[PDB]
Amino acid sequence: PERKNLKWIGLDLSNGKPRDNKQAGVFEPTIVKVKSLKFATEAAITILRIDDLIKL
Amino acid sequence: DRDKPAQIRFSNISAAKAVADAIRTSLGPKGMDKMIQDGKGDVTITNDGATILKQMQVLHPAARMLVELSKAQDIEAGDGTTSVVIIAGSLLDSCTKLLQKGIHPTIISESFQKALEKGIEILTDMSRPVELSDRETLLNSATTSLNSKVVSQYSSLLSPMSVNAVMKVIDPATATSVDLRDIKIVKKLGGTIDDCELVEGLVLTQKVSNSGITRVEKAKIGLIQFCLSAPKTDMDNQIVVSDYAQMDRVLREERAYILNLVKQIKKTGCNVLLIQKSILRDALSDLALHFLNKMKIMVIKDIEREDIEFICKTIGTKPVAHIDQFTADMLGSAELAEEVNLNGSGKLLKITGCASPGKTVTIVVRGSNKLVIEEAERSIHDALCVIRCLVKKRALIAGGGAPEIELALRLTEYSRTLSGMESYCVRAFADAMEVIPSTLAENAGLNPISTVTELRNRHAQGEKTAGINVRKGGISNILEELVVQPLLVSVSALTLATETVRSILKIDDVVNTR
Ligand SMILES: Nc1ncnc2c1ncn2[C@@H]1O[C@H](COP(=O)(O)OP(=O)(O)O)[C@@H](O)[C@H]1O
Repeated sequence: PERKNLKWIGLDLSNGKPRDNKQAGVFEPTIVKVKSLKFATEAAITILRIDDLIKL
Repeated sequence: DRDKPAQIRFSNISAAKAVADAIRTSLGPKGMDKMIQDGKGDVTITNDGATILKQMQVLHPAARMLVELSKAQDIEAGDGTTSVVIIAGSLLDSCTKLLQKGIHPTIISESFQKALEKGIEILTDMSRPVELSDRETLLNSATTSLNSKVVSQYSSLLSPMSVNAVMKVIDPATATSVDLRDIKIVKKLGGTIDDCELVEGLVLTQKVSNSGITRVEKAKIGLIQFCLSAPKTDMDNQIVVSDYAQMDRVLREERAYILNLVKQIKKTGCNVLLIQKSILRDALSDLALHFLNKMKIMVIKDIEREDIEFICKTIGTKPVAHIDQFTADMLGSAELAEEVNLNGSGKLLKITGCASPGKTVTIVVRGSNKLVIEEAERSIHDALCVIRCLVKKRALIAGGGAPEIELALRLTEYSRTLSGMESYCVRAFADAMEVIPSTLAENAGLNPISTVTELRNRHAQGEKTAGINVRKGGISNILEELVVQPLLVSVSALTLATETVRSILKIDDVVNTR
């Protein structure tokens, strides 16, 4: 545990080399990702809760 | 002979077992869902047993008998309409191995009746009675039995409606209840659901007219049932229409014909008329409405048969028909009318109904977006249902699987104590009582055999110990969890299951047809 803002390198689009996505990266809204993960989890739970599909 | 009735009984038992096994993974709060596919390709997700039992269709005597038994159980008690099928299936599975050895059905039926009577007497001697002559104990029982049907927020939302509906203290603690005899909960769209209050008399929602002042007190109801439709012609055009002649004739038939009937009807006091639904009338002549606008105008449409039955029962009158009527048996009660909106949209009129022999009071609920109105309706329905079930008797007990194991152990010890060849058949009942706790343990996510053995050991050691928990996921005492159920939901279910088993066992021979 040294820091939380740095040491967060990621992927690059120009070539296959790790680049720090802080000094020149593009930030993304966290609420969008949170809602997407919640919707994916809800869909997975709904699909797993389905048992049979026979006409009962 | 003997082969044909045996094959018929085997086929009936197999069909009943298939019907019982078609749905089984749905008992308890952690049940599985099922997607029923329609004939056109539409799919519907559901988890209730009654809906699946009433939606599917199959032609078979045993299946029809089971459907009728489930319907009778849902009509009588109203709760636990899925355990009776499993009980009947277990009893039939036991009777299969009982008949495979070579026992007459009469001894088996007598043993089943004796075991049912013993179980009923044990359930009545084990349950503890309460009191309900006052309002404090009744409210305590209501708030103790109401906090275990749905989720916490829905319970907190329905608690005001629950305590408003339970305040209807009409019967002075009688044997039976009349909660289904004089109750007409209406539904209204628009506004806030918090504006709810008990209303007597009658509640309507149709606009009377749109003229000057309409604030009178003339019975507030027009007891009329004769035909008001216009006389239809024999064809489209009886002759050739072009200039006058034919125009004046139809003008006089539209203006100077029904007006004479209106004049001869309005000669009697209390000029209050109405009509039923406009399902058979094509178009009403507006000239009659314009001529009726004078000397007070009052008309209310959109009336069903249930509304007529409710009005004729709350006030205490009988409708009349025919035209040749020179009597005076059509008046009502005059008190107050002409109501406005309650700060919002949607027209709705209320009458408190003062000085009336019928003290029928209903609950006018509201809502928004058609999402919290049906939920509140179902909540208050379950509330008054469980209130009637609790007021029908006084005994209560907790669920989870402990009473089933207790009854199984008692039947085992009775078959061990009682002598006779029928005792073996009684032992079959001892093997037809440990299905609900095993199913609950399997649906929870633990070992069912080990849990059943531990419960049996605890019941043999310390008599009344604990049961099966769902929220925590272990074995905890039920006295901490606020969850109970009346004794009728078990006694009536067991009696109905035993009766159905005896009926399906006494029917045999050949099944002739036309
Ligand atoms: N809070 C609870 N704790 C333990 N068991 C419960 C609880 N609520 C319900 N059950 C069990 O669920 C069973 C009924 O489940 P289900 O079939 O879904 O309802 P119903 O019988 O009213 O249709 C009962 O036998 C009861 O033992």
